[PDB]
Amino acid sequence: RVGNVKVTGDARIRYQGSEDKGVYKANSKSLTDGRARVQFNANVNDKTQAVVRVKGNYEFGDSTKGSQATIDRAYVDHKFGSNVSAKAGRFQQTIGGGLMYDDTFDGAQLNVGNDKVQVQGAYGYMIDGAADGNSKSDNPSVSYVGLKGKVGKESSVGGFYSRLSSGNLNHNGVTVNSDKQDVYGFNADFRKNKLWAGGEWLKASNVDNSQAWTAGLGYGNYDIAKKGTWDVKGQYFNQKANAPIVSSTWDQAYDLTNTSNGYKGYMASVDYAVQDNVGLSAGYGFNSKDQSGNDLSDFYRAELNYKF
Amino acid sequence: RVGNVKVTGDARIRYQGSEDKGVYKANSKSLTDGRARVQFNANVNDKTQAVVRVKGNYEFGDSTKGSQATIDRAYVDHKFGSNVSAKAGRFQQTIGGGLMYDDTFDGAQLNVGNDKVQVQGAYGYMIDGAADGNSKSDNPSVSYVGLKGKVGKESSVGGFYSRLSSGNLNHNGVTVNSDKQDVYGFNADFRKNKLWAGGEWLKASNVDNSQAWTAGLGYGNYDIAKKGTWDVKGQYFNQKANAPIVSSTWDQAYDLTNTSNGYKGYMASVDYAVQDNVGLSAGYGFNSKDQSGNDLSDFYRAELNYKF
Amino acid sequence: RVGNVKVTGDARIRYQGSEDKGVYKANSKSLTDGRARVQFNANVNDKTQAVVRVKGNYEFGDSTKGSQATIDRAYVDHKFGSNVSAKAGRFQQTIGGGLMYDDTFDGAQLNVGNDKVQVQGAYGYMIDGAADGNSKSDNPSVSYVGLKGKVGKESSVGGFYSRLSSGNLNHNGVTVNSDKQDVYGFNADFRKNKLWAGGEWLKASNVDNSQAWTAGLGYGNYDIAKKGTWDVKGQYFNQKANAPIVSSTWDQAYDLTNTSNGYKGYMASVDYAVQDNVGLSAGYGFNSKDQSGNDLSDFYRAELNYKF
Repeated sequence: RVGNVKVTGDARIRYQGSEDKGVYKANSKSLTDGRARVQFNANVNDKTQAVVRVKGNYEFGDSTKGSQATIDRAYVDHKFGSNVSAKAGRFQQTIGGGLMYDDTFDGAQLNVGNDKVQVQGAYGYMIDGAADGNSKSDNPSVSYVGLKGKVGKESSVGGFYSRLSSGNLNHNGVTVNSDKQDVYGFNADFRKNKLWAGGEWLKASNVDNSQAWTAGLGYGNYDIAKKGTWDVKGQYFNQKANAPIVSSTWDQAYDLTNTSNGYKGYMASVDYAVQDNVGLSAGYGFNSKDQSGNDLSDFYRAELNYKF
Repeated sequence: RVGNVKVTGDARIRYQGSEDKGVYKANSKSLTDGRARVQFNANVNDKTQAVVRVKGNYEFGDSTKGSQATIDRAYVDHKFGSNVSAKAGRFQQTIGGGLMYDDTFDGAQLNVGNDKVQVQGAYGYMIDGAADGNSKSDNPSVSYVGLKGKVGKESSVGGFYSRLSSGNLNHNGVTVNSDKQDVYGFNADFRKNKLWAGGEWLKASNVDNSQAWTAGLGYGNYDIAKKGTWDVKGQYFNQKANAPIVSSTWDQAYDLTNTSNGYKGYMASVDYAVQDNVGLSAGYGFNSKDQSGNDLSDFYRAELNYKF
Repeated sequence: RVGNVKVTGDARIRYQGSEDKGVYKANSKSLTDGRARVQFNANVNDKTQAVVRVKGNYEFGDSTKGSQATIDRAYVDHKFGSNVSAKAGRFQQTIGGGLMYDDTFDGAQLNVGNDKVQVQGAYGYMIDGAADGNSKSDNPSVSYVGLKGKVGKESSVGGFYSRLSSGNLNHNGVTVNSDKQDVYGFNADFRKNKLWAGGEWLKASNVDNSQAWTAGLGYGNYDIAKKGTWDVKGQYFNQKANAPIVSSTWDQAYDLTNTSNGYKGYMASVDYAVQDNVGLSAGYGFNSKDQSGNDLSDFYRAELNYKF
């Protein structure tokens, strides 16, 4: 009865809030929602594997529509030896350290690794974030190349260079057409014992006021599979008005789709594995301001993550 | 290749009809449809489990839209010992004996059992029935507490008290805003040998003409997993105009969404397991009348249930 | 952890193009898309099985909407002995050799085989093709009976007779109501060693200019599960203006929904299994013309199929 497909997944019960209305839910300052994902990992052969993930989001109490299931991921991974790998279809792409974009991606990905230095090249389109709601003609294409070297036993540094074509992006709720963008950046990720010190800087060369950077300190040994593991970190975000932030890997409430004059503030988050494969995560963004000094709304998070 | 997720499901081919048009399908007196559900039961750890169910409904011959898959269930079950259990997310809630509501429920559920007496407390929102099509602000919240005691070896009696906040409910196809409702009720379920005698009574204290009750007799040993098992029962429904019937557990064609002056009539249903995990079910509602004596339309059912 | 359900599926990355715009994508002459399907094969009992398939289509770069998951197949298969089989629900029906229709089908199917001669009878509605977008009342019902005999060790010939009721079909993008149609046809499928020579002819007796036929030659031993297997074939299509072509089993770009005066041209396609359960398929339709001699647009195909 067993085949080549292995079924995994996760469940999440998340709470989001803010001191002002509209940050997470329209005309309100709170949002409680749940997520259920089921992933099918299939072994096509010894060197080829295919991953299909079905995802469903619902809001607690929202019965206007059902929780429609959408194919979040659909891609095939090829292992062309021991150092070369390739992806094609609908997968997850991390542009740089994830500050610019870490979300769904349609296209192809090429990997050339050496266990101490890694080269990744991706060509395709972004799906979520400011790239959401764009047709194929209106969606800018991303030609991304990235370098990642291991500076220590587990610390790593790297950089990237990306090229975005003309397309429509969501700027403060308004889709505007932008010219070509050449986005380059660098990142660092140091991890000594339990201490963590990471940072990332990115900028679009041709667009002014496009600089965005982040930096944070952490301490912990969090692992959702191990009970009792905990983590604490506090990171600072400084992104300008024209900084390309489509779907960031971090949990700040402000990106290109929500801000018209950039974002600048701190965020403290904690993690705790209450049980095995069960983790409690909380976050609190404070001192949120625009690049002109205008105060923004403080935001806070609390979610429960179940892994199976 | 095996993980923590076990895949189950069911399939149904159902036929519904009536002597008048509009009871089941608009502008017609018949409805043939099929249902396919796939459920993923996952063991997060020794004391935590998560259930995700994907459901798809289609009509025989309706090709206007595809059979969109919706996440019917998405919840996590915790076992806090041997007597305390907890649920959270999108699950199934039975308010009382199921006459008032037995369908999808967003919120949290707490269980305290003793193997002879059980206490269940739920807080959240109803999704299907008269609560369908309501946003989070317009969906009334349910604060439900229920008691269930075992009066015999397998017979049981119980009661419940529910509190519904202000919200919009579907009354005869029209969504009207209602004030707070305090719904209380009692039920009995006697099962001696093969004979079954059950009944339920519920009423909203502050709303007049809100009384609803049912009673039925049965005889059989139906079990879909066992071939040759059969069941027959005949039950009578008497629900008034303002009686809260959102999504009843029984198969009467008339509830709050379809009736403007209540429902009152009999219903005879039969069950038969033609094969293992295959069951043939039929039903026939007759003598359907309003609370004022106006005749309603007789309805009849026939479905095939496949379990896997 | 293992149950009665076995999980299979497939993934596809397809490219389609033409010399004229609108053949595959509106206002463009190209279309790159991907497909991911997950099928759940369940054993209800020793003689009953149920199949549920979840399907998701996405376009590379189209982020206007998510890849909604739809239940492509939902049906139950019964084995009433060793020669009689039955299907019910949403399955795949091949009307004749597949030239007229080979796609989703709602209804019931009966099979009576003898390992050398087979009789198949289906009653229901077509879902895809020219039958897409039709409600239950507007969808014509198909009463189909088919005969298939084995003329050689692996060659086979057969025929069919179909009866279509009044209903709406998509004719060149316009849904028109048509009277009853009695469609009959014959087919032949010869397979000697690696050579293949097949053909099919169909016609609606009461509709004029409803004749449609195809013929092709092939050579290969293609099997996606075996690496290195390859196939080549070239087939010719001659279908008239009123010929019923709802969802053909072949890959010609022109059918009843796209053509107003029929289709007539050649098509050469190749297959190659680059890896185990991975296959590369290409096609090229050329010399496309109408039944009046007006030139149509040449089309070409290229897809990658992954099986798991």
